[PDB]
Amino acid sequence: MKKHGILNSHLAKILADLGHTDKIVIADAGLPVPDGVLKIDLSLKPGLPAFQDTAAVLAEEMAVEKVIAAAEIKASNQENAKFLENLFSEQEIEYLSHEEFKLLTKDAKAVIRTGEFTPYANCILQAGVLF
Amino acid sequence: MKKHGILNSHLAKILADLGHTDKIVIADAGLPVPDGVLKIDLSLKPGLPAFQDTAAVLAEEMAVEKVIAAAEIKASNQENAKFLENLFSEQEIEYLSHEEFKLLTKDAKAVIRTGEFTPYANCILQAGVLF
Amino acid sequence: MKKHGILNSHLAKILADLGHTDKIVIADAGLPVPDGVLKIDLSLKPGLPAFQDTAAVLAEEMAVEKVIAAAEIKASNQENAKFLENLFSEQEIEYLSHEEFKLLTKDAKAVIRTGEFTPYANCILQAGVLF
Amino acid sequence: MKKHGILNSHLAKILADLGHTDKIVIADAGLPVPDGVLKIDLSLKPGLPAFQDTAAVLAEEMAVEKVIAAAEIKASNQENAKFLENLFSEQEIEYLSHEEFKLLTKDAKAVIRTGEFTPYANCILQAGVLF
Amino acid sequence: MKKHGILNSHLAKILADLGHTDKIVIADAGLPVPDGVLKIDLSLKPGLPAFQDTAAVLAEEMAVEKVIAAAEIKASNQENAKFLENLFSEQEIEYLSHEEFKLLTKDAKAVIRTGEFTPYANCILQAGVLF
Amino acid sequence: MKKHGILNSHLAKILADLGHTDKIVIADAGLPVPDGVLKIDLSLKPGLPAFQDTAAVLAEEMAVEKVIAAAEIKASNQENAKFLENLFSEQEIEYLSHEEFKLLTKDAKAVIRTGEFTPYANCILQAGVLF
Amino acid sequence: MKKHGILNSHLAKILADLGHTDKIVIADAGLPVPDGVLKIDLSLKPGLPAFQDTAAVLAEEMAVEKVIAAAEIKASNQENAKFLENLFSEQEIEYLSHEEFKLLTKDAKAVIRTGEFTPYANCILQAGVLF
Amino acid sequence: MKKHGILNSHLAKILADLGHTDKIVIADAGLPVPDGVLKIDLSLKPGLPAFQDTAAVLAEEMAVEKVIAAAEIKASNQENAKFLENLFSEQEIEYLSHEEFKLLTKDAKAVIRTGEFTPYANCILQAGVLF
Amino acid sequence: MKKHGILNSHLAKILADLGHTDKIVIADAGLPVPDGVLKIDLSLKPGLPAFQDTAAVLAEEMAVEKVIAAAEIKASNQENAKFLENLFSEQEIEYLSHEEFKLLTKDAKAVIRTGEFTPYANCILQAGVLF
Amino acid sequence: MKKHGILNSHLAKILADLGHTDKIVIADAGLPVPDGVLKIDLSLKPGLPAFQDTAAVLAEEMAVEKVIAAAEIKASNQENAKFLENLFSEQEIEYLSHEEFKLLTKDAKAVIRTGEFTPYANCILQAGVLF
Ligand SMILES: [Cl-]
Ligand SMILES: [Cl-]
Ligand SMILES: [Cl-]
Ligand SMILES: [Cl-]
Repeated sequence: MKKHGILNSHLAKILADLGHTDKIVIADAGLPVPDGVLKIDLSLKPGLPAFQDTAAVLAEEMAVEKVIAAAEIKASNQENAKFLENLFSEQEIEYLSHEEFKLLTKDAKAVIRTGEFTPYANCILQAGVLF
Repeated sequence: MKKHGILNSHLAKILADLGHTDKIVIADAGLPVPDGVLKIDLSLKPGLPAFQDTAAVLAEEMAVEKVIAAAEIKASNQENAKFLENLFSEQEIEYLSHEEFKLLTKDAKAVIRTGEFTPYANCILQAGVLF
Repeated sequence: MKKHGILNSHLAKILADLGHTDKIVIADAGLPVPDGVLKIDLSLKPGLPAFQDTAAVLAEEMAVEKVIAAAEIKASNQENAKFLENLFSEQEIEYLSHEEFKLLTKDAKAVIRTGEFTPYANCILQAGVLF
Repeated sequence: MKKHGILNSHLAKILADLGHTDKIVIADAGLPVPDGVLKIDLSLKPGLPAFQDTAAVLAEEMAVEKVIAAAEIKASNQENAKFLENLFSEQEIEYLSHEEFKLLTKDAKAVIRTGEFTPYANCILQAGVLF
Repeated sequence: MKKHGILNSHLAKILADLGHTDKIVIADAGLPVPDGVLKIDLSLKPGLPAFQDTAAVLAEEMAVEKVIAAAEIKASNQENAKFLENLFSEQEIEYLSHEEFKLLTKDAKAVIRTGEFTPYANCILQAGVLF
Repeated sequence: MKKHGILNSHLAKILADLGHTDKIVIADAGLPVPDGVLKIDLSLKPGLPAFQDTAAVLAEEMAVEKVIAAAEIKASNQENAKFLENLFSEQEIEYLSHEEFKLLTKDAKAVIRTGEFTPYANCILQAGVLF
Repeated sequence: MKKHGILNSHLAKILADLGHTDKIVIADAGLPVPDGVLKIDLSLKPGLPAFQDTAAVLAEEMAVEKVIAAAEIKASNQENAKFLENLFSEQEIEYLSHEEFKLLTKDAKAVIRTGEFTPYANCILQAGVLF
Repeated sequence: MKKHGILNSHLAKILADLGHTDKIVIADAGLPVPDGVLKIDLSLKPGLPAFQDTAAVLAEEMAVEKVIAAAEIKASNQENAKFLENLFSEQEIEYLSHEEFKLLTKDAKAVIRTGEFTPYANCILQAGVLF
Repeated sequence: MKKHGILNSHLAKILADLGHTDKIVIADAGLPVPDGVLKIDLSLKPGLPAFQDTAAVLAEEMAVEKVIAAAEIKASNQENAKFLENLFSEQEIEYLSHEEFKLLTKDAKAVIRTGEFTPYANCILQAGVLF
Repeated sequence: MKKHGILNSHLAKILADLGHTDKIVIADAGLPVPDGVLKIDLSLKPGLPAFQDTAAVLAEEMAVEKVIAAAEIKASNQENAKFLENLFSEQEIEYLSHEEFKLLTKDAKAVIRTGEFTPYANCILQAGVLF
């Protein structure tokens, strides 16, 4: 067995290829996945896994230099919006319209679908560099 | 969005094709997956999701006429062994040696990998019929 | 066997991947399917299955936020036009020219071909969200 | 549009390649499909389409020299058993154990899944020759 | 064996998918086939099968609402030009320059190659509808 | 255009790879094609192309060192049986049971389907060598 | 074995599909092949096979309507330039800049690589017709 | 970028899928790779990377339960043989004939090729479990 | 075994297809790889193999006519920048901004990832010709 | 361009993957190629390239430890048989019956077809090692 790194085999393969500026998306149960973008669905039932838990695991296994979310999150989902600010304190958090957000996901290397059933619980993590 | 059935998109596709006697495997984080068998990895981190959580969701979305597990589960993993007995109290449960169990996984339509970090936490659910 | 959801295995896989705003098409026996769009043919013979029967099953298994149809349906197929208006009384129904309608089908995730032998008996169902 | 022959596009492609002695299967909603055999699912909901309707259409579009069915059908589904005997009065009808029947399906060119929710409502149609 | 419809297995598969306005091309032995367009070659030797033989079989198995040919056919291949006029006397026949004709073949579902060794012996059959 | 050789593009590709002892099959409209064996269908309608015409074209484009046919051809189809004896005078003509014949076709590089509607009009041409 | 036509199996397949105006390229050992264009490498060692030997064989097996080469060939490779002029006496020979020549290779059906180790020994053969 | 685990993207993907008892091979530059087994070539030039450097990295990123090498390594490559014995002090080390060793490589998930230019510098690492 | 040329099997395949002006990229551990471009990862651990070691092997096995690197390498990675100048003293070295450099990698035949952990340690080698 | 090694890009890729004992076949224009074995056709016309020229290039670019040929070559093709003996005087040359020889080609990594038009002009080169 693999001693270190993220436990999920699908995610490990994606993290392995990340280069500077590559993007991955963490999504709620409703976000549409653009054609041609790999979809890794971890959901089991509503609320499992949760957006926060998934985002937390990724934060410690991936070097993030920038986080992108939809402005709508601050109003429609304040609890998860704070979680992000708190989790990625040192990182730059950029907000956009949910529409612009969806356009950006077309460039993602993958969309990770969680079991999150709350509005606008989605974010794009932009890979940083280790040196 | 799909209104009914299992939430996971990969899993729904597998359940959709199940016919009478088809088998799927729920596995712990260490079970090897035979070549040619589709692997759906739901693991996030050790213990998440758990064998019990996964097995419960599947029992709720699939008609199971028989369950198969390794005999070593009773002696080395009593908690989960009893969980299976209780969950599938109405189905026929059969115990084979772990070696025979693995040979049987070769005929499975898929192996669902959980984040379970306890010994012999694996089972084969054999589909029943709705009429 | 799968306990809940749509019975058709091909359709179940399509519904499983639906995200907010994704579109699917229910079509009569004559509608052309754009290159690159998945085609699921349920027809058996003229009139089986009917547009009405197919649309009814989908409405029950999928969350629809909007329905799109060709204005021409109100002129050459009033029967199905009324059925559509009745079935989706709660949803927003928009009529476009048949030409525009066909253009929009290029973005559908799939076209479901029925055995319906009446003119303009086609519609686009746009997926809603469960939360 | 195609003027003659079976309306279903998937089925037309299968019938087109049929040579003397090739086999196709008409099945109820529960029959398992062997790995490697093409599966065409026409089901819409329980009972639609019915075994009888599907078998009738195929008999009209394909030259059948022999029909194979499981002996169990005469016991648990007399209605469909009679229909079969009547529909193919001119053809040779052989009954085998359901176990043997399933084995023979491994050599079929395709399995056509209907919405039939009654036991052992399955049959193998062996193609004849037109000259 | 298939009882009704066109005898050629490759062709039956193509006709099976035709929807209103879809196009197929019948070509002489020299027409170039655009990249991405399926080529079905029925030629055996020069003149076998002939353009006329092929076009007649297709007219009998497909509903054609419009025919398209190169204007150069009238001047350089009168026999076949008149044949088309007579065969499709009830359909709308449109003449474009051979250069425009070739550009149009890019949107065809397939090109059927005949053994015809006479100039501009090509045409596009545009599928009509059965209701 | 290709100046020399067989006109059919599909057949030319097959002949190009022939080595000493490779086999190709010429078949009537009813012969079943084994799984995994390439099928090139030249049929247009019943009787076109004919078995004799196809066999004749192949004879002049391919070096044949042996012909294999089903014994049944001599009784059930004497006219085509004579054609073969006459066409491949210098070649060795071996006869087998139609059943053994069908088994042998599994090794063929391709099956060429003609529009021949007469019994046992099938043969296997075994490639010879040019030096 | 195949009796007539080019001996090389790869090339035979390419020639077989040629339609009027299709292009193939004969290249020296250094010409870059555009992505998407099939490459058939015949080189064994420097000078084997020569551009002249390869061009001569293709001229005998393919109907050439027009030849295209880079102007630079007249300056740095007069020997092969004269050869080309003489081999294709009856055909039109167009000279373009090497840069434009390379752009046109992107439309070629194939690039045939030779062992030629002399500058600008490349040419495009545009297929003609046999009627 | 990925924070933890092996740095090589290809290897990370291989380790990610490892289950208990799965095997990977570390090989010298001459070991043949069985058909069907994925090959990951890390060699740059003779001696880079060394068998020792590669084996050391894998030992730190993978849970090794058992090591298998060819007996011949003790005779012709004592240096690397001692290395292996010391690196895997706690693991079981089985020596088989080189011929048997090669047969076992057919079951490996991958063969990692190094730049090692010394005889029998090959070994099979059998995955253990983390619980 | 292959007697001459680069030792790495993956790289040998890429060098084998190089034509005049084709490009390959040598990258540090963080450079992102554009979609569609082949990635050959030779890294083992940080600093192994080094940028200099990789570039040196390539310069000896590939005819280079031009080198391209980011301007930023001169100030942020002086050591490697000097190496680059010395190694390719004969060839033309062009410096672009890193952003412009990355756009150019879109056209590369491959990206060779090294274990280099220093910024802007990337370069494009543009193939020359041997005559 | 690649500076060293065999010039042919197809062959370079095959030599790159050779491991100890791997085999490649050099064949005359008539040797049949087993299904599943890669065929690289270098022939241009009868006698070009010749068996001797091809074998000579390979012997210089590949480390050979053993040569295998049909016994029949000694009596039916004396010239090439002598060449074989002289070229591989150091290596072991084993002679089997042609039928046995052909069975061995099943395991070859590739068959290189030459333009040789003389009987039994085939041989298997079994790869050796460089250390
Ligand atoms: Cl479902
Ligand atoms: Cl049909
Ligand atoms: Cl040919
Ligand atoms: Cl990892």
